[PDB]
This record gives sequence, C-alpha cells and structure tokens, in this order.
Amino acid sequence: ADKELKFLVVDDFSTMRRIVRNLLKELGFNNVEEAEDGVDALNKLQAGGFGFIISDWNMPNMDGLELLKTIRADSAMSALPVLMVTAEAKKENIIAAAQAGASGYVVKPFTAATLEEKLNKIFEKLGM
Amino acid sequence: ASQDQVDDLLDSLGF
Ligand code: BEF
Ligand SMILES: [Mg+2]
Repeated sequence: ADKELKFLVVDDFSTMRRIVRNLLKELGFNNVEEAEDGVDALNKLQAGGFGFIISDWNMPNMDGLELLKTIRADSAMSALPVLMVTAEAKKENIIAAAQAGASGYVVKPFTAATLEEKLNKIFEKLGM
Repeated sequence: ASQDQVDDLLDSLGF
C-alpha cells in the first residue's frame, strides 16, 4: 500500500495540526507537511508532490472554504482530495463545503477511528 | 450536526 502519499495539514491551531500529523503517522503516512491558513497552504502546495489535503475551516488570512474553492479552480490541482476537519457544524455550511467540492467532512471533536474511516472512504471513491 | 448527522447529510448529497 502506498504510504508515500504526501499530506498537507492545514489548521491555525498548533495542537490540532499535531493531532492530525500524529494520527496520519499511526496510519503509516510520514510524508506530512503543515500550514496555518489558506495563504500558507497555497505557498506550500507550489513546492509540488502533495496528494492529499486535510483542512480546517476557520483560519485567518484565508479560510478553508476559500482555500478549497481556490484548489478546485486551479488546473494545477483541481481534483486534489480535500478532507474538511472543522468545528463548523451548521447544516448550511456543511452543504456549502460539499457543493464547493469537499471530498469529505469531519466535525470536531473527532476520534482517531473517525479520521481513519473518512480517509479510507475518500481513497475508495478515487480508486486509491 | 453530530458526525452521524454529517454522514447522513453527505450520503444524501451522493458521497
Ligand atoms: F477552526 Be476550524 F474550523 F475548527
Ligand atoms: Mg481554526
């Protein structure tokens, strides 16, 4: 199984990036970089090689919904999987994220099992 | 929404 899949973990909260990085490590993914908002994320992404994004919503500089739309509109990365992991849990917002092309959606607080389950589901949808 | 509510919502959107 491909464990070199390179993840970008985006969240303004250091503890949450640490949680997500540690969980990915458990799953066998050691190629993980971090960003603190959408602007930071877009800079990291131009270094190449990223195969998967896990992103927060509420962040300064550029929020996760803006980030997601930007990625979906870029020919350099239009179909790049983006898992939302966020405290944002209003039905309207979840629908909006989905319509904006989110690959999946996890509400905080979440268990290790939930993250693994949602990542697996995305892999399956894409033939990964 | 709980995670179960999110999953139900996204299932109804075709995920
Ligand atoms: F700030 Be994230 F949306 F939890
Ligand atoms: Mg945040």
